Amino acid sequence: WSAEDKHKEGVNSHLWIVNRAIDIMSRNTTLVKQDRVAQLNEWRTELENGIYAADTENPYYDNSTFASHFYDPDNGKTYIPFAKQAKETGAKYFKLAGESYKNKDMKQAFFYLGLSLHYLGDVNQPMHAANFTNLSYPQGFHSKYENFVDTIKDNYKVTDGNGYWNWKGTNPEEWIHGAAVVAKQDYSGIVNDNTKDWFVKAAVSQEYADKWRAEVTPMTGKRLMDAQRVTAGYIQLWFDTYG
Ligand SMILES: [Zn+2]
Ligand SMILES: [Zn+2]
Ligand SMILES: [Zn+2]
Repeated sequence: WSAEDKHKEGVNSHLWIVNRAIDIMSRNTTLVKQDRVAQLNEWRTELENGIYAADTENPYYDNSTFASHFYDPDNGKTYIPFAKQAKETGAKYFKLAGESYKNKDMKQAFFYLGLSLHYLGDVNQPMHAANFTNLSYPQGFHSKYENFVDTIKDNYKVTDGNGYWNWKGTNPEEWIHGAAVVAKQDYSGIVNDNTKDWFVKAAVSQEYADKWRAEVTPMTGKRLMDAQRVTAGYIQLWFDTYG
């Protein structure tokens, strides 16, 4: 997903997902300790720095190849042979964040938490879970899709307090892997012969431009909502583990 702006949701689908996940936690009055949300907000600058750093600097964005932002659950690999993937990377920062948190280094903690949440968010993007890059056929579709997502994401907010609490075990890798599995299952709802043909025709046809966008909207809605619920449960796990 996009993360074009550091502290605004406008063109930062990642921040939006996290914010909506936090809202889910706030809406839950039965199992969530609201002081957790208070801490996330207290150290929001650092949290957001982390979410934004993933796509903008080393080592997080792997020299602009973003290799660590992909993870295919069936073979456990990213799109570049031998490169680190999103499961191990997201878990890495989940733990670093936790250790810092326990050592009372809050800025370090939430900065790393932000990074981890970013990686978890990415595996929820079907293309990231299927190693479909902006270079994959049809080339350019990946970027155009994520930009389009920002224009409609606000129409898919989860409005209840039902995050996926204890969705997977205590291992963050299981959560990242699990989210990727579901995302890959939904891949064909975004990338298929129809969307590929229409995207290509969009080059010289406004009709087809609106066509593929409409076509990928329903599944995009599903992915955004799933991403919010999973992220909410992941954050809850983090606090349960290190708090
Ligand atoms: Zn992303
Ligand atoms: Zn992407
Ligand atoms: Zn990313």
